[PDB]
Amino acid sequence: TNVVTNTPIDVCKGPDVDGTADKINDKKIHVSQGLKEFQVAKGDRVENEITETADEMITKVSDTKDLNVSTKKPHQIADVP
Amino acid sequence: NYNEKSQRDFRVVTIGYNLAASRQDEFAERIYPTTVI
Amino acid sequence: NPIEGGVVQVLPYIAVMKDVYHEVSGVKMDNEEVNMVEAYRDPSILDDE
Amino acid sequence: AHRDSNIEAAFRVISGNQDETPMYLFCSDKEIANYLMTKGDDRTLGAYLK
Amino acid sequence: TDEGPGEVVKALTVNTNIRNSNNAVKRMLNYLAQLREVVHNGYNRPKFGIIEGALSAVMRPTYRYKELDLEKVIDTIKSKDRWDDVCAAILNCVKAELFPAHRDSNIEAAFRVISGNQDETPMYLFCSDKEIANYLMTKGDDRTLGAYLK
Repeated sequence: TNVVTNTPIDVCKGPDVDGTADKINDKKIHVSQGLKEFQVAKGDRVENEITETADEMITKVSDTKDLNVSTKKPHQIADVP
Repeated sequence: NYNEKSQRDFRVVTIGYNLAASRQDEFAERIYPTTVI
Repeated sequence: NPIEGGVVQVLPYIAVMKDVYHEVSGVKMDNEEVNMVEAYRDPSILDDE
Repeated sequence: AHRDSNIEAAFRVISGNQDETPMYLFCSDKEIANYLMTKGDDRTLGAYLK
Repeated sequence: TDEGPGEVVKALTVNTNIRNSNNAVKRMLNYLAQLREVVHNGYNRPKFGIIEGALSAVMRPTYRYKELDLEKVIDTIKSKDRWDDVCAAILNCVKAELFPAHRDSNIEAAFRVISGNQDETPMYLFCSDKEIANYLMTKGDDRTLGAYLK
């Protein structure tokens, strides 16, 4: 027996293809192709690639606090006898 | 194109960038305390 | 997500650039572009006299 | 190595927390790990590193 | 353009603020070099015009330079004690030079006559980099050197 922990599995159903030949009405037929299956675009050409400017991805530039603060509480070590 | 795999669109993560500096840091401030002139 | 199949990491920063002109015969741009972050360990990159 | 590199600043500039230091992982095999796992909850290096 | 960067403009101050701290370090190290020259030259009594510092006319100029090559300084027997032996060797070297330099100088006389406090003890700062401080801070709970120095 096996146990799998914390792993999501996608179990493919497999096909519903059958081995039946269905006649179709093809008197008139219409075919269209949308640019969806290609993931070429899903609304706009670059939804992923940087949409903001470099300047707008700068989050904070403070002039108050300083990023050099040694931990206010220094861990102390007791003597070893 | 029998097979299709994602290459055009990826998850995009922006790395934070946060600068800060005081008039002096603690090292310089303790040695050279700031006096306003 | 299976639809994504990968990740892109975007790294913004502010660079401290030496004020240099473009050499008419230059192969590259002789302009020391360094991240401001480097100034925390080596502030000398900011020196100007 | 913590001094020579600027990782301390790198984490603070990326995370935005002026009180931030990296935590180090001792990645070891089973033999070595038994020699490292002798300290209590005080998994401290120096004054502030964990 | 009309719209300036919201945050990048503030980098002008951050640049200056970092340079402020760096200038403090340069001035400290440059002053110490100048101090070495003046004390080495044989200037021991107070005088006006020998060194920067308005109190150099008050107290005896004093300077000690010691090179701690720890292999030749530490006494250690076994690794269990190595941390305390490294920390103690460095701190004891400071004590060894600090006590006679604190005696030879007039710091206590200058501080007591200038501040007006009949008995005010100066505090000494251990100015170091991260590597050295990581050793001294772990044993800095006592904060006291000898009898009454903080």
